[PDB]
Amino acid sequence: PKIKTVRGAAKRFKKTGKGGFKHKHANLRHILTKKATKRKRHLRPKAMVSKGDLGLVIACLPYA
Amino acid sequence: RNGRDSEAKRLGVKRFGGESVLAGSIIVRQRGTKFHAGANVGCGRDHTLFAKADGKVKFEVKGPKNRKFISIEA
Amino acid sequence: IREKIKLVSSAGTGHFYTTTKNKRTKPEKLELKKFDPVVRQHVIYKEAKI
RNA sequence: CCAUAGGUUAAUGAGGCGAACCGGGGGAACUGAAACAUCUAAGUACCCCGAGGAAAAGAAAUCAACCGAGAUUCCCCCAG
RNA sequence: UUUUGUAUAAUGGGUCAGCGACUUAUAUUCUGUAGCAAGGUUAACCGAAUAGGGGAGCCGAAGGGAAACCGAGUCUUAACU
RNA sequence: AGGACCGAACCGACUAAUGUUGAAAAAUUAGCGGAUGACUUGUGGCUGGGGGUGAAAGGCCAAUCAAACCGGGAGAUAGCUGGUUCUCCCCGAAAGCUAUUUAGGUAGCGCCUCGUGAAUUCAUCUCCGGGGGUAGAGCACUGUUUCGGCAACCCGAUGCAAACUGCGAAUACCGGAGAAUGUUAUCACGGGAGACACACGGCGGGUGCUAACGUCCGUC
RNA sequence: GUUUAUUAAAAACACAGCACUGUGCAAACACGAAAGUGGACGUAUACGGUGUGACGCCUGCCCGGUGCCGGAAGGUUAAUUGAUGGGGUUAGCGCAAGCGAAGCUCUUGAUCGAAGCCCCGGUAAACGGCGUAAGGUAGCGA
RNA sequence: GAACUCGCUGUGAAGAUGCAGUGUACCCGCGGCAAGACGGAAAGACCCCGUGAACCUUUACUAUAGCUUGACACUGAACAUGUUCUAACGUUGACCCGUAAUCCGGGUUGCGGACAGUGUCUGGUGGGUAGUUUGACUGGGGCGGUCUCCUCCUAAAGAGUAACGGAGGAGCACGAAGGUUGGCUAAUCAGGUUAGUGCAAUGGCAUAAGCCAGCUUGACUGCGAGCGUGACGGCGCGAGCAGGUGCGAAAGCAGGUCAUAGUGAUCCGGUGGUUCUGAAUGGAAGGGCCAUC
RNA sequence: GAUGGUAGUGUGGGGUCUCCCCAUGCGAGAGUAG
Ligand SMILES: [K+]
Ligand SMILES: [K+]
Ligand SMILES: [K+]
Ligand SMILES: [K+]
Ligand SMILES: [K+]
Ligand SMILES: [K+]
Ligand SMILES: [K+]
Ligand SMILES: [K+]
Ligand SMILES: [K+]
Ligand SMILES: [K+]
Ligand SMILES: [K+]
Ligand SMILES: [K+]
Ligand SMILES: [K+]
Ligand SMILES: [K+]
Ligand SMILES: [K+]
Ligand SMILES: [K+]
Ligand SMILES: [K+]
Ligand SMILES: [K+]
Ligand SMILES: [K+]
Ligand SMILES: [Mg+2]
Ligand SMILES: [Mg+2]
Ligand SMILES: [Mg+2]
Ligand SMILES: [Mg+2]
Ligand SMILES: [Mg+2]
Ligand SMILES: [Mg+2]
Ligand SMILES: [Mg+2]
Ligand SMILES: [Mg+2]
Ligand SMILES: [Mg+2]
Ligand SMILES: [Mg+2]
Ligand SMILES: [Mg+2]
Ligand SMILES: [Mg+2]
Ligand SMILES: [Mg+2]
Ligand SMILES: [Mg+2]
Ligand SMILES: [Mg+2]
Ligand SMILES: [Mg+2]
Ligand SMILES: [Mg+2]
Ligand SMILES: [Mg+2]
Ligand SMILES: [Mg+2]
Ligand SMILES: [Mg+2]
Ligand SMILES: [Mg+2]
Ligand SMILES: [Mg+2]
Ligand SMILES: [Mg+2]
Ligand SMILES: [Mg+2]
Ligand SMILES: [Mg+2]
Ligand SMILES: [Mg+2]
Ligand SMILES: [Mg+2]
Ligand SMILES: [Mg+2]
Ligand SMILES: [Mg+2]
Ligand SMILES: [Mg+2]
Ligand SMILES: [Mg+2]
Ligand SMILES: [Mg+2]
Ligand SMILES: [Mg+2]
Ligand SMILES: [Mg+2]
Ligand SMILES: [Mg+2]
Ligand SMILES: [Mg+2]
Ligand SMILES: [Mg+2]
Ligand SMILES: [Mg+2]
Ligand SMILES: [Mg+2]
Ligand SMILES: [Mg+2]
Ligand SMILES: [Mg+2]
Ligand SMILES: [Mg+2]
Ligand SMILES: [Mg+2]
Ligand SMILES: [Mg+2]
Ligand SMILES: [Mg+2]
Ligand SMILES: [Mg+2]
Ligand SMILES: [Mg+2]
Ligand SMILES: [Mg+2]
Ligand SMILES: [Mg+2]
Ligand SMILES: [Mg+2]
Ligand SMILES: [Mg+2]
Ligand SMILES: [Mg+2]
Ligand SMILES: [Mg+2]
Ligand SMILES: [Mg+2]
Ligand SMILES: [Mg+2]
Ligand SMILES: [Mg+2]
Ligand SMILES: [Mg+2]
Ligand SMILES: [Mg+2]
Ligand SMILES: [Mg+2]
Ligand SMILES: [Mg+2]
Ligand SMILES: [Mg+2]
Ligand SMILES: [Mg+2]
Ligand SMILES: [Mg+2]
Ligand SMILES: [Mg+2]
Ligand SMILES: [Mg+2]
Ligand SMILES: [Mg+2]
Ligand SMILES: [Mg+2]
Ligand SMILES: [Mg+2]
Ligand SMILES: [Mg+2]
Repeated sequence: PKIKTVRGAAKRFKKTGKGGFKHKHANLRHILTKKATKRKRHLRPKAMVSKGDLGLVIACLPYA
Repeated sequence: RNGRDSEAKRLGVKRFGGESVLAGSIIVRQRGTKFHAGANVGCGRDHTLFAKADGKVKFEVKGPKNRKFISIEA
Repeated sequence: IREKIKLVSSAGTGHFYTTTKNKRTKPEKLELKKFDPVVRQHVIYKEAKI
């Protein structure tokens, strides 16, 4: 049978031009008042999945 | 009653005397100023000394207080 | 003891800042001039409920 | 009370069996979730009823998108 | 065999003969190899046909952005050194 | 008269020995209790599994009972234990970190392998440029301590310290330069892992009794 | 008398006797999706449940807790009911900004509302306690 | 497993027929005895472990049969909220018939009567019954203690480094305790920080980082060369650029606080905003994005 | 603030091994002349 996508992963990662994955940063959902503006501003832009994590992500997203 | 400690903070000299740096590079992390900001060096809010220019690290005993200064030589 | 509050723009945009306040010691509503990035001017911001 | 229940006889049919497939009435748990209750296993196993050479479904109170298609069924895509 | 470590007084086997454990299907990725190449390949099905037909599709030649949208750029921001 | 008495049949099963691959998957032998009763026995019947039945021991329900047996779901699940079959050649670990309802499991990273690619990329040594606060030492500081002089403080002499420092090595580590040597020994990316129970010995230590073939780190 | 068939026969179980409690008969209660059936072809001197265990002398104090029984003023409170406010849409009216009826619709949740619970009493041969509800009496006691 | 199967003292996976050294011992039965072969028997039942099982308990959790409450239905009339009524409904009263029948049905009558009872919904109660949960570390387990964060020592002069090792703290505070400019300098009773630091410890602090006053909101928004630290999620330091602001005469300094604790991923949802999306179309709902809870 | 000696120590080896010693390299602190 076809491999099933991990559907949670597909909602959190998107495949880039050269095959890496961008994700949204953690720590910007709530408890925002105590956080520095500098901290929160740097958590806005999407970031790339790191080398160690790529194997985990690719397993989850076989039709990425 | 014991059995506590905190995470080690990875303070210390990151670039030693005569190493080439880019501007922005951290030179020492510290609590307070064991080392002081010399020429072409800033002092961050946690007393991190960092290069303001590209160049080489230069530590020096300088001042009347025998104090240790970090400077970047061009 | 400190309670989170909304500093809300007088400019009429909806840019709010957030901060804390000891309401027991400072019962009066806090007011500060701060940069509103919608209108791009320093305007009066006045305390409101979080 | 007319009646109706009831009673008797006649004619006709049914009954019971059979591997799967088919429609319907009921319907688990182990298991997976690295525990577990939502969830899963699964409308599966199993029990029951009924049928036929097949069954079921079927000629739009259907889709579509302002263009159009034209009952049902099955196969390949769409698409993990 | 299991262990840091077994002649071990740890495990298993009385012996022989026969049998006894990484498979199969589908999807996906990488390597090798073959074909064709900015293209490649068809599925069901048709066909008496391992032929031939069938290009429905799928993958690829473009990316960026949550998206509208823009496009060798695009997003970010009022705007980028 | 009697859940009366003694005692066979009959029904039991208190003690001991034997037997324990038995004569027997519960008996035999010698004794033992009830023996007109809430007694005992033949034949047949009824109660069915979270159910029965129980003068209640979780007893008994076909030599099976804190949920019978048979078939099915079924190859339940098994982070556990065992086992895993012909040959040669090359390379060759780990028993660590981090996280974990985690600790004998697993994941990422470290270490192994195979491939691709590329810098004098890497190592040793020499010279050069660095930061140390350890060993040692010391006693001005924080404390501790002895003696003398004066008597609140301080001074002279003398020691002690992992959490003392007016000092301070060797080494190690970072960076730069140069030669020789070394099958690129280096780094990156990609395919495949295993491993995350370590042991002893040397050195530096915590713990323990400078006890342990003890225990916990660092390093060889 | 009974019991762990097959390591326990006993001080265990049962027992007559005692007490509490339920039960008015289509009884309570039990088996049963139900129909029924047992209880019983019995009827409170009966039947079920519970504890105690011949007989003798006896069985003290505590109702604060938990349960059970009784009460129902007051509070709280379900389905139900859908006031009242707000939104969506758009006939209209706006040169435009907006506004906006009705209908439909999304939401809000007033009012109504029982038992229970809180609350007020009772009850220990109810579960229990006996230096706070009350502090262990009689008898007995290494 | 195979045996050509001695003692002793050592050694050694730490209690040896098999190793070392040494002693003793011709080959082979038969009757006896059980000290050893950690003899045979049963994948230890004790003990621990497994995110095993079962059954049992309860004021563990979640359900649920049963019991119980009310609304609506079956379910009506007349008067007044209650009472009367009969016709639904009940009857495990009587009688009649089917019928030879203590079943059942139909009929007649009595009694009860819109009650009771049952269905759906609903609150209560509910170990009666069911499914499950009930952490880990640990010089065995339990009991005790501990679990995240900060500071010091252990830590072997870069970083890092364990133990149920040795000592202490945090889970905030502050619109001033922030920013800047200008002043100002302690403990203590002789001197120079031996004081001060919003709160532990360490490192800092006179250019004060201490203290005071005036003026202020840079406790700014968008970004960010480069770097530190992490397996990763992350976390941290940061010139400089754009916009706009404060203090200062100006150079300048200011993106919170002497620094290092004062913290919680994701999901789900709330609030406001929005050159986004809007399942025929316009809207809307919902979703996205931004800010925040 | 020398010199000298002492302490420590990298590498290799050794012992009577809680501690030392030898070879070689590095070599304080304190104190002293000044
Ligand atoms: K289940
Ligand atoms: K599991
Ligand atoms: K073992
Ligand atoms: K054994
Ligand atoms: K393959
Ligand atoms: K290929
Ligand atoms: K760009
Ligand atoms: K059963
Ligand atoms: K791993
Ligand atoms: K590899
Ligand atoms: K070692
Ligand atoms: K007996
Ligand atoms: K009471
Ligand atoms: K020997
Ligand atoms: K023997
Ligand atoms: K009624
Ligand atoms: K331990
Ligand atoms: K032990
Ligand atoms: K600026
Ligand atoms: Mg948000
Ligand atoms: Mg620390
Ligand atoms: Mg599970
Ligand atoms: Mg037929
Ligand atoms: Mg048909
Ligand atoms: Mg048309
Ligand atoms: Mg072992
Ligand atoms: Mg050996
Ligand atoms: Mg042996
Ligand atoms: Mg063996
Ligand atoms: Mg074993
Ligand atoms: Mg064996
Ligand atoms: Mg595209
Ligand atoms: Mg007798
Ligand atoms: Mg018997
Ligand atoms: Mg006998
Ligand atoms: Mg007798
Ligand atoms: Mg007799
Ligand atoms: Mg028992
Ligand atoms: Mg039996
Ligand atoms: Mg069971
Ligand atoms: Mg199954
Ligand atoms: Mg199996
Ligand atoms: Mg080799
Ligand atoms: Mg951590
Ligand atoms: Mg020392
Ligand atoms: Mg020290
Ligand atoms: Mg070097
Ligand atoms: Mg492990
Ligand atoms: Mg380990
Ligand atoms: Mg270990
Ligand atoms: Mg180790
Ligand atoms: Mg040692
Ligand atoms: Mg030792
Ligand atoms: Mg050991
Ligand atoms: Mg007797
Ligand atoms: Mg017995
Ligand atoms: Mg016996
Ligand atoms: Mg009856
Ligand atoms: Mg009794
Ligand atoms: Mg008694
Ligand atoms: Mg009430
Ligand atoms: Mg009373
Ligand atoms: Mg021996
Ligand atoms: Mg013999
Ligand atoms: Mg014998
Ligand atoms: Mg044995
Ligand atoms: Mg075992
Ligand atoms: Mg009713
Ligand atoms: Mg219950
Ligand atoms: Mg239970
Ligand atoms: Mg289960
Ligand atoms: Mg369980
Ligand atoms: Mg444990
Ligand atoms: Mg260090
Ligand atoms: Mg070191
Ligand atoms: Mg540590
Ligand atoms: Mg380590
Ligand atoms: Mg370690
Ligand atoms: Mg520790
Ligand atoms: Mg960059
Ligand atoms: Mg500007
Ligand atoms: Mg502060
Ligand atoms: Mg502070
Ligand atoms: Mg939800
Ligand atoms: Mg929105
Ligand atoms: Mg629409
Ligand atoms: Mg010298
Ligand atoms: Mg000297």
